[PDB]
Amino acid sequence: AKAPIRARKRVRKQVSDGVAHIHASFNNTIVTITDRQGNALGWATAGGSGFRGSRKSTPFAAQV
RNA sequence: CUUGAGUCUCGUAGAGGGGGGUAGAAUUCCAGGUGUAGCGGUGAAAUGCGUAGAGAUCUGGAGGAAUACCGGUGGCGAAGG
Repeated sequence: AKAPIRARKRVRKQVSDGVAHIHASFNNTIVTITDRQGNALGWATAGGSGFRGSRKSTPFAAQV
């Protein structure tokens, strides 16, 4: 038996479609993609994307 | 005496008052789903909120307060309003 592949041969969902809900808040920005029924599938933030209080409120921090 | 003053007829606009009712919108709160480690507050944060499952997103339920637009040096009330 040889060594295994570098990248996965299979993937557990393929839901194709969703809605990005943004709460661009006065001190931060929070972005969440949810399926069309509003059950959330995955998310990320300004402040969690490597910015503290002083930077997390900017469109450049939100862009990331 | 009718001219001041008063009165009815009649035309008429009004967020004027008191009593009651109502629709939708929203901030909040509760439950639960989905999801997953972030959230928050300031000049900076700190205090504070999270993984005992937050934030964000969906749906059910709950409360109490107030009427966005219209809106104008506009209209109405003795003034307070």
